Amino acid sequence: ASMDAIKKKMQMLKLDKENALDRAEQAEADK
Amino acid sequence: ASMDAIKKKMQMLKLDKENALDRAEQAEADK
Amino acid sequence: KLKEAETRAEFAERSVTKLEKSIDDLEDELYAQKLKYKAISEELDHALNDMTSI
Amino acid sequence: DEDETTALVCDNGSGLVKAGFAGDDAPRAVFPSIVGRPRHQGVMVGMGQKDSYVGDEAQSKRGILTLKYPIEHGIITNWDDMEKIWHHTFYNELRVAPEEHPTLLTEAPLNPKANREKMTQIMFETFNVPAMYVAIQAVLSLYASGRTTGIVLDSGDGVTHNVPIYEGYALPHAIMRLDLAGRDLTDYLMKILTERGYSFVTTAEREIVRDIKEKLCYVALDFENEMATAASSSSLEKSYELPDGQVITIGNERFRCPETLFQPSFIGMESAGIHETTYNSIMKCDIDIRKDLYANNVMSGGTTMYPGIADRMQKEITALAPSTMKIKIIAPPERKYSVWIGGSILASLSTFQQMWITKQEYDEAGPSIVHRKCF
Amino acid sequence: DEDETTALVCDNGSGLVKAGFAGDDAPRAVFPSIVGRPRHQGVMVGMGQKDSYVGDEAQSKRGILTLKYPIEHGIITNWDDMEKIWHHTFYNELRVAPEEHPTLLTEAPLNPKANREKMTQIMFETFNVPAMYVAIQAVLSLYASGRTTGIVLDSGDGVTHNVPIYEGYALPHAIMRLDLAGRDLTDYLMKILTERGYSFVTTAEREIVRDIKEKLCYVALDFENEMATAASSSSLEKSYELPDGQVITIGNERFRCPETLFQPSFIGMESAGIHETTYNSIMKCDIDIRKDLYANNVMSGGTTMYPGIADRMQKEITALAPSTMKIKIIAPPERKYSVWIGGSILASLSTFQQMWITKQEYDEAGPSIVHRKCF
Amino acid sequence: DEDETTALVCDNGSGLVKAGFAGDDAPRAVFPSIVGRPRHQGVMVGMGQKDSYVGDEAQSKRGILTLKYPIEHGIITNWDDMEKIWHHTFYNELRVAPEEHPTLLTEAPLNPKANREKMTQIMFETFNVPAMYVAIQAVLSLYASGRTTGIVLDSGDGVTHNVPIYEGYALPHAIMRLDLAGRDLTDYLMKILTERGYSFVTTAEREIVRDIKEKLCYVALDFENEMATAASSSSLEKSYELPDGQVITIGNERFRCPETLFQPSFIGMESAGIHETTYNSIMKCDIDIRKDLYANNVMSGGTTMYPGIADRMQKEITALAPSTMKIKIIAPPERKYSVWIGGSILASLSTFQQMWITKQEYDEAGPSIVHRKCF
Ligand SMILES: Nc1ncnc2c1ncn2[C@@H]1O[C@H](COP(=O)(O)OP(=O)(O)O)[C@@H](O)[C@H]1O
Ligand SMILES: Nc1ncnc2c1ncn2[C@@H]1O[C@H](COP(=O)(O)OP(=O)(O)O)[C@@H](O)[C@H]1O
Ligand SMILES: Nc1ncnc2c1ncn2[C@@H]1O[C@H](COP(=O)(O)OP(=O)(O)O)[C@@H](O)[C@H]1O
Repeated sequence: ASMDAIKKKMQMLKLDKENALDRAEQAEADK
Repeated sequence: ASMDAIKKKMQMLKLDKENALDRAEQAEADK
Repeated sequence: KLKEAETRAEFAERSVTKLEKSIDDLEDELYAQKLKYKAISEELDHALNDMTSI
Repeated sequence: DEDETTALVCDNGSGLVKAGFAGDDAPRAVFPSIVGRPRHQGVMVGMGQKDSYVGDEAQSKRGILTLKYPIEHGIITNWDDMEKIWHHTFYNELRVAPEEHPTLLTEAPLNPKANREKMTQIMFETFNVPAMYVAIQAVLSLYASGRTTGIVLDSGDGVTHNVPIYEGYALPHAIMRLDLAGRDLTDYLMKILTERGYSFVTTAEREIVRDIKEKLCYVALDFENEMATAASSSSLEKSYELPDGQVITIGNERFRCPETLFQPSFIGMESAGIHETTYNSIMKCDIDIRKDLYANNVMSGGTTMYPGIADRMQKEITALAPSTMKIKIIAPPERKYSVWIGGSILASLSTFQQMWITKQEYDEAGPSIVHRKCF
Repeated sequence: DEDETTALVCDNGSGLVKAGFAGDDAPRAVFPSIVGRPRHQGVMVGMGQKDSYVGDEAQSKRGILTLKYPIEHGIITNWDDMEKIWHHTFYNELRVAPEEHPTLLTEAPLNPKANREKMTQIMFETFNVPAMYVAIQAVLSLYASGRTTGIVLDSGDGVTHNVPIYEGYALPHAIMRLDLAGRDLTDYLMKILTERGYSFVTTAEREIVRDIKEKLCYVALDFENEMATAASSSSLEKSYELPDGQVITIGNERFRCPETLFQPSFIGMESAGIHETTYNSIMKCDIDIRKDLYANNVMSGGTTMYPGIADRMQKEITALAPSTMKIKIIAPPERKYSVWIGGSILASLSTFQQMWITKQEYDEAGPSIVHRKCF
Repeated sequence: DEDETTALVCDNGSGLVKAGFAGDDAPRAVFPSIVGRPRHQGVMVGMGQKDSYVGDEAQSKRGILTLKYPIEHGIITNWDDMEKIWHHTFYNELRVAPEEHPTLLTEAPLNPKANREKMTQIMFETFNVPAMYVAIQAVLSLYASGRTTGIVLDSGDGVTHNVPIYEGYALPHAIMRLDLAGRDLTDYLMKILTERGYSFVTTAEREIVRDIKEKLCYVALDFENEMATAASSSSLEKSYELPDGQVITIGNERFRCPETLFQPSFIGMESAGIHETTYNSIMKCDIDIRKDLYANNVMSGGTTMYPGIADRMQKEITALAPSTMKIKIIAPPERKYSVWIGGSILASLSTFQQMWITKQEYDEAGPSIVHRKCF
């Protein structure tokens, strides 16, 4: 089994952290 | 028997998300 | 003695034919074991080597 | 075998043929756009033997066949071989007949009009499809990824399209159609593997190289550093097992091939690479558009599946792009097959059921009708 | 015996002629390819005595005859003697007149064209056969063996051609003709038996050595190991009884004769052997053909009778052959008779009844017609 | 024996070697690329007898030697045997020591890296050459012809490389490497001469057929009409004298051989021929390049000496080319010696003295240096 669990969890976490980070950055950057 | 790459980064990327999410809420509250 | 020797030669020829078939099947099974093993060990070495960031 | 007159959806490209029915989330079957023909004289009698083989048949019997792809960098020229591919796709795989289902096919926004007219003509005249609709690959790529705004980076086997779309509208002056594709990478890899002592020039050899590329290749985030180590040590080499038991060990060719996407000069192309075409397609758009397009560069098609490709393009675009603004690449797992999915999404929209060419309008006007009815 | 106008089938080499009626699994008559002639002055009268003897007649009265064969290294050099052999085989043994039956004759694809023209001409002009076809020996060997794909190593009396076929198609660029066959193996043995003190040079003597070879020799799985023992111990000698009651014992010479198949230098030939040609014919086949031919290398014709040859050949090919791939040699019971059997299979196919040269087309064009009509 | 420290020019191919001194207009030492070895057991003693023979020695004593070629399809496979060819060529025939003569070697543009570095290594470590250079045959062909632009068809014994150059610059994306060469044409002739009753397989026989091809074969401008008469009448036959006083008479095989250049399927090759590859080398270059390459189609190397080939090619490219456009072939009598001539021109060029790798740079970097310094 290739890491199927990871392929999707990877997409989930990269997207969720990137979105959360984009929110963190905007939340402050908006001033 | 986790591969270190997957265990260590899944937790770190999960944390970037959680930390960023909290930062977004915090910074948004400030801004 | 000949009929018995022919029985043995033909018995054995029929049996060796079956054994040869067992080898052909066995090797295909072997290849499946090796190929699936190879595919799994390698798909993981590569899946984990590329999928390192989570 | 379907219990409803669902549209059939198929992406008939220069590489693969993807097909399924509208409403699903994936093609049911995918196979190469190949029609093969014997290149040898027969000597045994009563052997059956076809004049031509299609799809997986063409590859299965390829030892004595020359294999041709009817679609040339996105356009259909050998419509007779494609009739065979469609018949196989529909009847021997999906087990559907276009006569009982409307059919959706797709092409790039700057694809020559001849492609849309010929696809329309054959599906109506040889398959008797009740209706047709030629879709835009860029439209389908963003439907599958979930965007109304973004850049379609469809970097597959045929051609890279590079089109900005904003709020569902085309921004056509900024399209950078580029003659750089997965098909060129296969031939380039055959040439650099020749440099290593393993010459590849024939169809069988080309299919072997396409398999090497699909299984061993990547681009990497930093090319020069990956190159320096791959060129210096066996630690970055990977072997490949050929159909005849030969083994080829591949080093920096593993990425030097794919790197052509960022450095097209490797194959003699006058281009700055896929990251610059993405960048310029955004830079030619208004500043109130650019803020949304830079944050939504969207991957579709093959080659987008290479390790380091989304990071490599995002890095280069970010380096070329202004600061403060965020630059991001969207590269979902539904890669290489996402345009098919977009076709399913379009085919099944209620807002799309008025977009069909019916087999009435078609015969009154002829196939040129697609040029006015689809978009 | 035959109750239908079936095709006649007849395989003709420098060794023996096999013949019978199409549809069977065996020839019904087998004769030596020999025409004998007396070399003495008669003194008694009213003794009968022929001008020439054919087949079994030639061997039965051989004590005072010189024996000659019509076929050399695959071709007919003496058409008159072939007519006598076929006349006897068809009319006296099989009790059939070809005038009422189509006839199938055989050759490998590189056989000089004169051979196919002579086979066609004799049957149409001296036998008045209503139809003719010349088939490929490799084609017939694969039918007999139950294959459409494989390499036929026809290690007969005259010439070995080693012809590769895939899906019933010729791969002619890869036919590696070899100037080594059973007739040369006999000559090697005559010279080595001379070293042992037994000179064999006249017709009766030449026939004895050929008979010794066929009954006493084997290849030897390991030549050097078999020789280390055979050269050291009398326990490996086999005793052959000569026609006059005297005996000859043969030791390592028992395997050094067939060893020429793996060592052609033994008879002055610039070749490594039958396993080398087996390997070269497959080596030059398409990379996507090789896997099916390596798993199906086929023994055909005689010399394959060596109970040492089955393992000797697979070991020698496996040693040169690619890894991962299954390497296998087919050594069917239809050996030494595979061409005739394949001939019956081809001749009796419904799909083959349109392949015949008729005795209309023949007379309008002449025997050169076989060159355009058969393959 | 030379009066200047001028670099040697040595065009070492899979066929022959043309060697001489830079600055002259012709090679001085011409040898086949052959190393011969005895295949027989000696009986007399005090007969001299070498372990190996080279060049002309290999051919002069060939009656009992097996002859091998150290170079195959453009590369050295046996560098020890090339050291033997080079030592003889340099010290006995050219009568020069490389120690004071840098020496230019030749290669094809997509030739494996291993060959260019191995040639460099032998000259620096075995011959102690003060400097080295490995040249592109296409460059040399254009210098000899007085051009900086054209398609070089280097159609020799090994590989046809089909390589375009414009204004002195390589256009590598358009190189069409083709696996069809003079060695295959020889093999094809051996097979069709077998069809005529004259099988050729051994070293003496292989050398004879190559000589037959060079002397008797041609292409002419129309294969089918030439075949229609050659196959019908003795009026198009030519006799060749074999070394023992016997002769062979050859008919349409005379043109069917070289026709493989236009019909590669004759040897089982998946190719449309040399004119298709010439065409693609022109066509795959930019539209403002194409006109100059059409007007400068350059014949170089072997096979360019088949009667009718320069015009046959101009006709065959014209047939594929757009109308109005002038397609022109450059085919001087200095055909095939043009690579040597260019080697002389380049090696002695003042503008190219800095292009030589010295035996300083060589040891610091190793033989792979040729890949970075020559072009
Ligand atoms: N493992 C892989 N990595 C990168 N690309 C791949 C891989 N597997 C398949 N592809 C490529 O996908 C391409 C198929 O073209 P495709 O993108 O599906 O057409 P389209 O542009 O309409 O979407 C081929 O060039 C193929 O080599
Ligand atoms: N036991 C054996 N040992 C050696 N050779 C054999 C044996 N049995 C058969 N052969 C050889 O079979 C040959 C004749 O049959 P065949 O090969 O079918 O002729 P062809 O195929 O060329 O038409 C003879 O050379 C004979 O010596
Ligand atoms: N008249 C001719 N007919 C056919 N082939 C020729 C003729 N002259 C030369 N050639 C072929 O030239 C080939 C030698 O290849 P070549 O181009 O000279 O390699 P290189 O450039 O390294 O010397 C041989 O196969 C030879 O038969």
